[PDB]
Amino acid sequence: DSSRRKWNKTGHAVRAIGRLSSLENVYIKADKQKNGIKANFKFRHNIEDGGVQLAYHYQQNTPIGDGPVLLPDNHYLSTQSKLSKDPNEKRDHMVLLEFVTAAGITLGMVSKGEELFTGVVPILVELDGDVNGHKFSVSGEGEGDATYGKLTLKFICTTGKLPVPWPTLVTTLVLCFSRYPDHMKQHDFFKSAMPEGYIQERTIFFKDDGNYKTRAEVKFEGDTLVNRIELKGIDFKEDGNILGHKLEYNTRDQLTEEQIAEFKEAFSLFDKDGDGTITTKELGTVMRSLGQNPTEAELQDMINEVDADGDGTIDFPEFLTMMARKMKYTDSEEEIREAFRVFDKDGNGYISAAELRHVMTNLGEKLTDEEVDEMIREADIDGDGQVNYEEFVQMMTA
Ligand SMILES: [Ca+2]
Ligand SMILES: [Ca+2]
Ligand SMILES: [Ca+2]
Ligand SMILES: [Ca+2]
Ligand SMILES: [Ca+2]
Ligand SMILES: [Ca+2]
Ligand SMILES: [Ca+2]
Ligand SMILES: [Ca+2]
Repeated sequence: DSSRRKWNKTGHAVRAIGRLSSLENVYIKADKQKNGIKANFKFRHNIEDGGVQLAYHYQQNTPIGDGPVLLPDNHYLSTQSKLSKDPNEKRDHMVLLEFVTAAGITLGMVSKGEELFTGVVPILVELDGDVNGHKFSVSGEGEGDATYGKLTLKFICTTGKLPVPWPTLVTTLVLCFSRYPDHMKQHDFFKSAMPEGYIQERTIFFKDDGNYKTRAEVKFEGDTLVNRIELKGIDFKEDGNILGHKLEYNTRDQLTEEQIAEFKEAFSLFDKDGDGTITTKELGTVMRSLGQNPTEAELQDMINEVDADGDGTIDFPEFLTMMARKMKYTDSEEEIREAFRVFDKDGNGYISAAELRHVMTNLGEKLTDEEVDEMIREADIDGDGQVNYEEFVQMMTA
């Protein structure tokens, strides 16, 4: 009904502000001392029975050769991964489709190495791992098309059963296939190092669990881009999310026309002039009405995090993409409590009629005592005439 609808709209607006206030990309910076780069990012692994397992990545890349390389200005990669199974494959395996694009530098050149990536390039991946003494090997093959930032790879566990979930190896298992836009070609360290290649090293901290340490060599061997990796994992819990295999494999890419309609309702709460784009002025208006008070610089940074075309506004399509990702990957307890606190103004753990009234009428919706109570009632599982945390979580989940 049109009170379930008022939750969705208001809920989606609050989750849009949570996304814009988070750091979900691959952040790249120059490392002049090593003639390379550093990167850091957070990867979200959905836990099968509900919840999210966070993996915090720190990364270093250094050229294998002494040729000149491109040291970038600060930017990010935005990524999109889809995992599948080959229905005719009997071995323990993963099929990976990946798109990666560079952005984060607003609107206002090309290495010799970039010429090696103008068409489709065959890829080979080899990994040797040891997690808590559980050894394994992975072999992969496929191709990369950097013109579109596109990877297709199939991986086999050559040692039998993979002792960790496949999703935990995705980031370890060729950022030289990223699409850099024309205005960012001078910031592409990865292709610039080719064909001699680069060393990629990481430490990956699985929160409340162990860590991976990785070292990889990425270079051309003949016409093939090869990724050779060693992985060491330590201090994992015997029945944690990783060694207990509790992580989801296939995350939902299935996004209904009903869900898109819900996102467009939320969009139009921000896009108050109906021109199909959200400006810093429009984002700030909504945040102030929810009781936050961002500076111009914060608003610019929030938009920059999802601003695919670098024009300084969140276009409708950029808004749909950001919302699709936000529904695909589970929020942490901390992010859900932060959304809850937008409503629970007094912090007593209960969203009251007065509290939800105060939110709704500050967001500019004219709702009288009646439909407020209709909204409370829609979410009120236990009859107390208020919305508690668990009731909030249920309202917010698709
Ligand atoms: Ca992720
Ligand atoms: Ca990090
Ligand atoms: Ca994924
Ligand atoms: Ca290219
Ligand atoms: Ca607008
Ligand atoms: Ca834009
Ligand atoms: Ca309260
Ligand atoms: Ca209740």
